Amino acid sequence: GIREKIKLVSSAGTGHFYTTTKNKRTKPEKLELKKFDPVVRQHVIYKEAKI
Amino acid sequence: AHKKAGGSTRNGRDSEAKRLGVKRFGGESVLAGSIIVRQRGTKFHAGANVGCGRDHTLFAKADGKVKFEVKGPKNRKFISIEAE
Amino acid sequence: DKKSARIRRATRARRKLQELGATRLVVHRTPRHIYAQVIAPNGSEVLVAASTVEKAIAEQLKYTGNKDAAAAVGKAVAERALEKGIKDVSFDRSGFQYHGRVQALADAAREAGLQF
Amino acid sequence: GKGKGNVEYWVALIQPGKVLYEMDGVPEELAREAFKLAAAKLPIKTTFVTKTVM
Amino acid sequence: AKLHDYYKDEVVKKLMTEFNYNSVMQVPRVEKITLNMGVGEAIADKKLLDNAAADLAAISGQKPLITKARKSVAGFKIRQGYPIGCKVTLRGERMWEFFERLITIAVPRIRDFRGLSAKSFDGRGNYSMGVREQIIFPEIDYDKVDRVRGLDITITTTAKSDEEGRALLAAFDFPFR
RNA sequence: UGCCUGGCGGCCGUAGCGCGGUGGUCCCACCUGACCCCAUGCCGAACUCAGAAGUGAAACGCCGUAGCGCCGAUGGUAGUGUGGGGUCUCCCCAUGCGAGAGUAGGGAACUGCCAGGCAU
RNA sequence: CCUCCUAAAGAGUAACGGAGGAGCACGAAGGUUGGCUAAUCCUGGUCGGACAUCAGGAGGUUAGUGCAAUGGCAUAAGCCAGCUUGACUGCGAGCGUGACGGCGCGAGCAGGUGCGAAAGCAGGUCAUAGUGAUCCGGUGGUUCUGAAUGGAAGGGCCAUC
RNA sequence: CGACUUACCAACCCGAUGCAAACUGCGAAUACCGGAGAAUGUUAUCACGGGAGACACACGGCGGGUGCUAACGUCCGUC
RNA sequence: CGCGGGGUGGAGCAGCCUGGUAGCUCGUCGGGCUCAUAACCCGAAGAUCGUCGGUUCAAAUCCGGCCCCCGCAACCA
Ligand SMILES: [Mg+2]
Ligand SMILES: [Mg+2]
Ligand SMILES: [Mg+2]
Ligand SMILES: [Mg+2]
Ligand SMILES: [Mg+2]
Ligand SMILES: [Mg+2]
Ligand SMILES: [Mg+2]
Ligand SMILES: [Mg+2]
Ligand SMILES: [Mg+2]
Ligand SMILES: [Mg+2]
Ligand SMILES: [Mg+2]
Ligand SMILES: [Mg+2]
Ligand SMILES: [Mg+2]
Ligand SMILES: [Mg+2]
Ligand SMILES: [Mg+2]
Ligand SMILES: [Mg+2]
Ligand SMILES: [Mg+2]
Ligand SMILES: [Mg+2]
Ligand SMILES: [Mg+2]
Ligand SMILES: [Zn+2]
Repeated sequence: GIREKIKLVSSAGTGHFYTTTKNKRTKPEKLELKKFDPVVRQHVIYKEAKI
Repeated sequence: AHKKAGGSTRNGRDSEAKRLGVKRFGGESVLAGSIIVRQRGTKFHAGANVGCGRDHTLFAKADGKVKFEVKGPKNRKFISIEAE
Repeated sequence: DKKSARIRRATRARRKLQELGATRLVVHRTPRHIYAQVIAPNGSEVLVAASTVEKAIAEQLKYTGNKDAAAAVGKAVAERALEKGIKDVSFDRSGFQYHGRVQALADAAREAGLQF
Repeated sequence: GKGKGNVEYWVALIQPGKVLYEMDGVPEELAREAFKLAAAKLPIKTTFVTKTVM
Repeated sequence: AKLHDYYKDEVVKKLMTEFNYNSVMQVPRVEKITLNMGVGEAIADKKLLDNAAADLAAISGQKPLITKARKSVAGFKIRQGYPIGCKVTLRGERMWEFFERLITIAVPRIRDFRGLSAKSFDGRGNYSMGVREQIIFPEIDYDKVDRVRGLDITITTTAKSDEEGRALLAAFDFPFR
C-alpha cells in the first residue's frame, strides 16, 4: 500500500538479502539491522537497499 | 401494480467457519503435539504439559490423557495432560 | 497495599517456575529479618529453611537486616541445601527488586554451591 | 425475495396466564364492566382476576 | 526543618491534649505539598510551559514534572499527550522549608490579604489554596515576570476529617479567617 | 503438646464485604536518616540502603457479629429423548432425564509443610 | 476475505436472510527485563468553565486493546521506561482443516544472536481480515547443466520483483 | 448588580413488573468425542485397486429463516 | 416504486470529495453626496449548515434512517 518494499543487503559481502516493507515518508532514514547471514553463518549488519 | 417493484439488500456477507472448538475431549489419549482445542483467546488455559500457541491453540506437549479441571481463584478452565 | 503489589509482582515468575517444575529458593525480605526457603515443585513441602530470626544464624550477626546478615543467611541456606543434596534450584525473589540484600543473599548462595 | 420487509407495527406475544391490564381504586363491578369493554377490543380470550396474598 | 521541630515539640502536644488521641502516632502529619500550575496556554506557545516551569522551579528549588493531558478534550482543544501543566511534590525537609517560607513570607506579600479560607478542606483534611500572582514569592524576580503565572498549593495531610486537619494547620499559626 | 506470628501452598465467596472489639516480649507494620549501593519522566512518596526511639494510629492478624454477598435442599413447575393421540401455527398421554427461579435452611471457612515466640 | 446471529449446547450448514468491516499499519505499535493499573462521579482548588492541570475519596475495570465484531486479557494481551533485532538460517515429532491446490498450530533438534543475576523468554504484533495459482519474463547469487572441445548464450536451483 | 416558585419534564439509586437471534452472574434433554464390558450382526469397519451412475429432488414429522405463525411457496438441519 | 443527486444568512450560489473554521453577489442597516429619490461612496450586522440518532476528543462535512425538492428508470408480453 503506502509502504514500499526494500531489501536489506548483507554488509558481510555475501550478496544475501532479506526483504521487508518500509514507510518511506515517515521514516526517511535508512534502516540498519543485525540479521543472521546463512551464507557466512554469522549475525552481520544488514543495510537497506531498493528492491 | 403490474409486475413487481424492486429493491436491493445491503447484507449477504459472511466468512468461512473456522472449525474451532474442542478437538480431543476429556479422557482421550493424545500424542505429543496434538491440538486439544482451537479457540479465540484463552477460553481454555494451558495446564500441565500443555502449550498455548500464538492463536491460543492448546496443544499437548507430552504423551498422555487429557484432563479438564476448574482451577485457580477465577474458576478458570485448565487443560492438563496426565502422564500416560 | 505494598504487600499486595509485591504479591502481584511475584505471581508471574512464581507461576512460570511452578509449571516448569523447578525447586524454588524463595526469599522474603523485611526491614529487620531476611528469610530464605527452598521448596519442592509442588509448593506444599518446605525442603530447607534458613532465616535470621533463628539463634544459630543471628548470634553471628550484628544487625539482622543488612547485606551482611543477608550474606550469612544465604550461605547457611545454601550449605543446608547441599547437605540435603538439593544441588539445583531456581531463584524466587518474590517481587523484591533483585538488588541489595536479596542480591547479596543470592551471591552468597551461589558461591556456597546452590546452582541458579 | 429481494430482502426482508419493513417494520410496520409492534406486537407483544401473549401466553396464557399473562395479566395484561391491571386496575385499582375502582369498584369491582365497574372494573368488570371496564375490563369487558377493553377485552372486546382484543383478539385473545381473557378472564377477570383479583389480587391475592400469594 | 524549623517548623518540623516546632511540630514535633509543640504541635504534637497541642493535638494530643486537644483531641485526646490514645496514640501519638494518631496525630496528623503533613504528607506532601503539591504546587501545580495548569499552563493551558501552552497549546499555543509550548515555550510558555517551559517558562512557567522555570518559575515553578525558582519557587520550589525543584525541577517540575510536566503533566500532560489525561484524555483529549475538544472543548479546550487539547489532544492526548499534550503537556498542559507543571507540578512539583515536596516532602520532608524541603516540605518544611517551603512551608515556612510560604506561611512567614509569601502570604504576607499577597496583595490585600485578609485571611485564608477555612472552607478549602476537601472533606478529608487536605488544604487547597490558590495563589493568583507569582510575584508574592521573592524567589521570582518581579522585573522579568513576563506574565502573571498563578499556581495552586495542596497541603496533603493524614487527617481523617476537616476538623482535625484545620486544627493541625492552625496550630502552625496558619492564617485562617 | 497448646496458643500466637511469619513464609509457601491446598482450595476458590458456607471462604468476600460491612459493622463492633482486640494485639505488640517475638513477628509484622508504621517509624528514623540518606557519602553511600540503588532511585524518582519532579519528590528517600515507591524502589533501595543504614538502623532502631516510639505507636499499634493506619494496614494486617484474630475474635464477635446475618445487614448484604455466598451456598441451598424436599416438593412442584418448565423443558425434553423414544412411542402414541388431539378441536395441531399449540398441546395431551405412557415412560426415561429433569432444571432455572424460589422456599425451609446453612453460613463470618477449613487445611498441609517449615520456621520463630511464649507457656510447657 | 474477517466478525456476530440464523445454526437446532461437538464440527459443518442455505436464502436477493438480519447486522457490521478488510484490500492495511508498525523498525516500533516487535523481543526481553524492570516497573505501573482504568472509566466515571463527588469534594477542594489561580486564570479555568459541564469538560485542561493539582489533591482526596467513592467505584471497580461499567476502561484499554492501531482499525469491525466476537472470544479473551490482573500472571495482565492494557500503560511507561532500559537494552535491543528471534520481524533470525536449516529442519521438525505430532496434529487440525480442506475434494484438491493449499492453509494453520507446533514442542523439540542444529547454528548463531538479543534481553535477564538467573530460571527463562524470543523464528513478529491478544487471536481471528489486510489478498491471488500457473505461465511469461526482470534483478542477485549458484560454475548444477552448458548439444565436437574450452568458454559463453541459455536453462536449472536458491532469494526476490 | 441582584432571586422566588411551581402547573410540569425527568437523570441516579431503592423496591416492584415484563421482553430479547445478534443479552447471560444460571442451565437441561438429546446429539457428539473417548474408554471398558457382555450378547448379536453372513465384516456390518478401514485401506488399496477396476467400473459407475448422480450433483433438477418431492412430500410428511420435529427445530427454524423468509412469507401473511399464506401457499402442494421458498431456503436450511435431522429423521 | 428503484437509482443519482440537493437541502448552507432575507434570495441565488460556493465550501464540503482530503472530519479541527462557514464565504461571494444581491439584499438589510447606519452614515455620506442630492432640494429629494435612484444610481454611487464609506462602515456594519446577519446563517451555528433540513432533521433524528450515532461515530469521533471534535460533525455542515463521515454514517445510518426520517422529511421535503429535482433528475433517470418503472420494460417483454
Ligand atoms: Mg449466504
Ligand atoms: Mg435449584
Ligand atoms: Mg454449532
Ligand atoms: Mg447440534
Ligand atoms: Mg502491540
Ligand atoms: Mg508487548
Ligand atoms: Mg489485533
Ligand atoms: Mg560447447
Ligand atoms: Mg549461465
Ligand atoms: Mg439465547
Ligand atoms: Mg449442477
Ligand atoms: Mg442442486
Ligand atoms: Mg433446488
Ligand atoms: Mg433440498
Ligand atoms: Mg424436511
Ligand atoms: Mg427457537
Ligand atoms: Mg416447517
Ligand atoms: Mg416445495
Ligand atoms: Mg420449487
Ligand atoms: Zn515583619
